Amino acid sequence: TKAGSLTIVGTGIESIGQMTLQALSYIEAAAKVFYCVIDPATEAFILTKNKNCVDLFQYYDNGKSRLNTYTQMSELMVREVRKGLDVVGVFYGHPGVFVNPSHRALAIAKSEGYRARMLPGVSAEDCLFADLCIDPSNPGCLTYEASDFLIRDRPVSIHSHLVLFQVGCVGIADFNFTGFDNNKFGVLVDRLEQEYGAEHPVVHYIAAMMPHQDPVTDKYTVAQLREPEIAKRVGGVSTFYIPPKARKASNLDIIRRLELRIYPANQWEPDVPEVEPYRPSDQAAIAQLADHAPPEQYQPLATSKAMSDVMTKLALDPKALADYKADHRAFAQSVPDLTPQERAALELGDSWAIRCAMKNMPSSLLDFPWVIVVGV
Amino acid sequence: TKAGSLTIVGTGIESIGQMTLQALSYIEAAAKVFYCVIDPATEAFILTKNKNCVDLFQYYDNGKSRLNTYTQMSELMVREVRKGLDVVGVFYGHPGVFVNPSHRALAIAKSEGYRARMLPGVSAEDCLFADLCIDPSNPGCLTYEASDFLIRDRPVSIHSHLVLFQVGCVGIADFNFTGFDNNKFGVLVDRLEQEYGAEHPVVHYIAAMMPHQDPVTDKYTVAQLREPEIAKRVGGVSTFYIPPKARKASNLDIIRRLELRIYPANQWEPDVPEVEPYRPSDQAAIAQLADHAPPEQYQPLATSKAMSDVMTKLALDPKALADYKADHRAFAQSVPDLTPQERAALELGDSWAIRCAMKNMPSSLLDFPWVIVVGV
Ligand SMILES: Nc1ncnc2c1ncn2[C@@H]1O[C@H](C[C@@H](N)CC[C@H](N)C(=O)O)[C@@H](O)[C@H]1O
Ligand SMILES: Nc1ncnc2c1ncn2[C@@H]1O[C@H](C[C@@H](N)CC[C@H](N)C(=O)O)[C@@H](O)[C@H]1O
Repeated sequence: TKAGSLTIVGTGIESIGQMTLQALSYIEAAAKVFYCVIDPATEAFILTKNKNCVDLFQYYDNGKSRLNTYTQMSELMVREVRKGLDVVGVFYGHPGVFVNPSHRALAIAKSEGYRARMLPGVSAEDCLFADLCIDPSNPGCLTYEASDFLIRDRPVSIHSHLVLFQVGCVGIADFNFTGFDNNKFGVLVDRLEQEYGAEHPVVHYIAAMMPHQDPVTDKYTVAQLREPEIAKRVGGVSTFYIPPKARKASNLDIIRRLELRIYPANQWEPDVPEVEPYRPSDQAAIAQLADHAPPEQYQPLATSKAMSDVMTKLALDPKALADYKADHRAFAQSVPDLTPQERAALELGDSWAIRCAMKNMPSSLLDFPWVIVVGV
Repeated sequence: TKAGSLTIVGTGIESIGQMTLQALSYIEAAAKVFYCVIDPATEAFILTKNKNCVDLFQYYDNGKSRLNTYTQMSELMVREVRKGLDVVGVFYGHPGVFVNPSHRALAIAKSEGYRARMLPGVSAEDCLFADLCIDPSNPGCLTYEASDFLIRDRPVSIHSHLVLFQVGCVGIADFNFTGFDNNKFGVLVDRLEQEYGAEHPVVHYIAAMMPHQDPVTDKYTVAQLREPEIAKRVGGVSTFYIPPKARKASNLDIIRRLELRIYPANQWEPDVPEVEPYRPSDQAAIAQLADHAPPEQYQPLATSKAMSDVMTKLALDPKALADYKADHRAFAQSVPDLTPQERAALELGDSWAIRCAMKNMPSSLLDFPWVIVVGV
């Protein structure tokens, strides 16, 4: 192994709260931290968690090519891992969703034979689903960088979700601290008008970045986007959501090969029918709650404090994880108050072992996770 | 206002660590918690954080329609909010990404005039980007439910990312505790063979669910998926990633209207060229680091412990947030050790105010966030 490592983590979109527990812990454990966040509470929070932090935001500048900024961000990180330190990069939202420097820095680090990992985080698209009450599954989701969408004239699906990032800097390769002059926005408004028509809805989406703020979820027509006062509101943290125009009919060849509207309807879709919550199926399913008992093959949790504790520290304590990863058996034996089954399950590391150790597994089942929460 | 509320939060995919700080805090604050998670460490962790929890997983059953399960899950939650309690639903990953019961339960609750919110979380798609080292921006991302993809014969873009959820239960509307017999998987393998050809790569992706485990990132050909031993490995937590076959050429009409390969290349793309990290642009940008000083319009953090504290509790303490949301001024005045500017910025709640209170704003700038981290 070569000394030094790079881990890139996210903070989520909304200030502090949308940081994951493993992001925070890796930040605490890092030798050097490099961060690029928008809001200052998040920044100040980060600075309390590690002493050796560097704000990457200072490598932006007026008129300066973002590509140069990204090279610089990524070089600054890889330099400290060549020195043998464990360095953590931090980017708002999800650190790999519309982010050049993370992918760049990890790819460089792995080519030189350093351990490199990205930990996922809550993206602005994630926030979009939550705030606009839509699900990517229904009826599919297409996601593009607004400029890339235009330059490679990427195809659109009228019967699916369309999400467009960086609508506030169409064609702009550089930066400005007072914001962009998004003067080529009308080119995008032309493209959407072509594909969706002038009265198709467009949702201007900006997720709250502070806990007390409401998101922006404003609905305009495509034509409205050309109005100067409306386009003015589109900025650097603007995302567009373009709902489907219609529902696509089901294929009859396929339904037969497989031998075969869910509430609620997508409210942003223009001509949605009202969908009923309590149809007969729903009525019947609900009546069954009265006498409902857990199926035979259901596995109730049956664990101990010692076991839940050790499984928590493995997830929250990167040091504990490193010891366990180095030797399952030695680690297992040294953790106190474990039953022989708990201690055995840690020794294997097996998902099955750990489920059997932590759950009251029924005989039927004994002789593999299955939790599907969407149906089409 | 009507008493009672519903908040749906996520736990992320990897056990405990991928839960966000605001998810955890709402779980702690809730009157009643209903959860649907895969792994038992996450479950046990949740049970330590609130006393009144109900496992929703017991409303699945062999042969039982998932739609009935989802109606039941959602009804159980809305029932407790009709009783006037503040109830939190918990679903693994992102609670609104391929999840019927969350959207269903919130839509019912809002139609009856109860406060209803979804908080986003780390999806399996989020984990995919991180583990497979890809970025949705480059070169766009299409995401479908595998059965929906077939039934509505949804169009594919050969020049973009394709992500397919629920590849392990093609056409299966029901549940089984010992896993699905995914016997109509060959229908999907036919569709992919049609659109991509028999030697196009397909990545079988399963994110580690436990901190010590490695993800599955196995690359098969489309033809290989028909081999019984290979299709056997596809399960309930399987996702497919289908890379682009080629790069789409740039539109010349559009580049002119806008008056106009980034390292690293997508390693899963079949015929990728090798991309250079240190081209001249990169060389030059890096040399500028030696004499680099923060631009004039850069705003260094300049805050106080009292201010960072209060901004942290607003994000981590839903009670503190509720008081602040009820009256900015009263709340601001009652928090100790705030400077007049800090205390004034809280009073307004304004993003600008709070940035000015927490950062040393340069004169130039004084007279609006802009943090774009991808370039095309
Ligand atoms: N608060 C927000 N609301 C909506 N979209 C946002 C927000 N912040 C960032 N974005 C989107 O993300 C783009 C900036 C990206 N370079 C970074 C995205 C970030 N990594 C994420 O996880 O979402 C912006 O142009 C927006 O399209
Ligand atoms: N560990 C995992 N690795 C890869 N994909 C997964 C994993 N767990 C769940 N999934 C995907 O999610 C589907 C189940 C969905 N109903 C729930 C998705 C979940 N809400 C999320 O945020 O990803 C599975 O069929 C997979 O396609």
